[PDB]
Amino acid sequence: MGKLSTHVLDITKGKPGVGVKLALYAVGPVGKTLLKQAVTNSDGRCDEPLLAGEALQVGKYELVFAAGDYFAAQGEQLPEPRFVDEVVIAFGIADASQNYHVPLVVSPWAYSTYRGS
Amino acid sequence: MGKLSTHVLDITKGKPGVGVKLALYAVGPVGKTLLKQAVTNSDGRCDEPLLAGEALQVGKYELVFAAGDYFAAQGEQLPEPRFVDEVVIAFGIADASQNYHVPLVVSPWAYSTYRG
Amino acid sequence: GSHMGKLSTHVLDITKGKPGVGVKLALYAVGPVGKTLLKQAVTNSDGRCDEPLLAGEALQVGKYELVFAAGDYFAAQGEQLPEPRFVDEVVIAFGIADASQNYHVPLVVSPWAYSTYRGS
Amino acid sequence: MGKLSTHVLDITKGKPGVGVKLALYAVGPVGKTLLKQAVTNSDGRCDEPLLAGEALQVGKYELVFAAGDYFAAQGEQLPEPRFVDEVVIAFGIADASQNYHVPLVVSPWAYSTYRGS
Repeated sequence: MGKLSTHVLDITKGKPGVGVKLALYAVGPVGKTLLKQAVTNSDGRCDEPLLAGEALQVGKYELVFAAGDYFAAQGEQLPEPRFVDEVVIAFGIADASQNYHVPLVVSPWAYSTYRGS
Repeated sequence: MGKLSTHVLDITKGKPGVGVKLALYAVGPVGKTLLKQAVTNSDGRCDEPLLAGEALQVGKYELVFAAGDYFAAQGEQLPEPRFVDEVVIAFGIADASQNYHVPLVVSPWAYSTYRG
Repeated sequence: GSHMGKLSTHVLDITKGKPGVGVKLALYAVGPVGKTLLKQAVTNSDGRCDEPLLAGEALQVGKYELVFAAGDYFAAQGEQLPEPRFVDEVVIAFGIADASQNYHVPLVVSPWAYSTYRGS
Repeated sequence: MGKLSTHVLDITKGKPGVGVKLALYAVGPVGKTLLKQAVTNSDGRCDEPLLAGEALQVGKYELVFAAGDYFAAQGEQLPEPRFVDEVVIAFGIADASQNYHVPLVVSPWAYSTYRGS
């Protein structure tokens, strides 16, 4: 069974992003539907897969990371609106049998994502 | 006076992303407002800045890159829905007097962005 | 020396969205007396190494270089690129300051770009 | 005709890396040859191209950046040896007629490069 997972990495300290609030949305033609909310654990991942089994369906999604609140909780005092506040990763799942690992490699001034393994 | 600019780089071929359609949005409490549509030129940039002068205001923004259409137009046939289709780059501008360069370094399976 | 640390890597092919399978690599220690070859490996079907590159008492404080034969990998995948390839052997130099901790240094690579970081 | 250039970006503050010392080497079968030593300017670039005209030839090169020294001068207090100290970017130039722009997007715990434009 394919599963959707994520991983937040803080490249300002080379450490997992701990406590990063995130939300998963299913995206359709008329609107978006919240599927799940989660908080990254001590390894920067989620204790449970964001989607697994029959819940992982072919479609379009959005992973929204509260990266700005995280860096503010780490002591960063940045002028608002921060350049990196809520990071929105829009992506599509075309094959429900394959795993989809969509991490976030983020600083207050940069971020990158990819389809990992 | 500050200006907003972007730049698209295709890392499957090490060339600028040419012909990438763009849509810039201001994001507020009640919703989003379309500010500008544009297309990347032969250098993967815009002939005019996305925002400049008084049009560059303090606030939240969303710069959407029609990257999936670009890679489909380059011959890359990929099953639907594509992992990289419309790339949403949400960011904030805290100082209207500064230049903000928000490029995109993109493949069909990865993208990166940063404040340049 | 500590027994608890381990050096690892992970090759991700972002032209395919798949792990880089069959990529040859070598680990070097780098110091004032030169570079010392420590291990050669080939990435498995998950783009990782079946055995750790360095771990435990063999994992020591100092400078290191991981060398990825990215150019041969992409050539083996059908990419026809004029030589010398822009991305051929990728050299990731990095330092290890605490021998008891784990260091995961992955490679996110295309024939025209790559990135690396200290992961978890 | 072709020109080789670079650009250092500090993604910990969202600013160009200013004062970054660098060195360009040619890489051949019998050893490496220093081509140029330079320092980034206020825009994180070099006032002159690293290689231009007849100096730009087909072959392998290495750009070495003293990134760790730069982060020390910016106040970052990291144990030694730093995870990121001297960043080595090995790359090959196949067509001396084309411009090659090879930037460095770096934090003390991450870096990326690409064939830019």
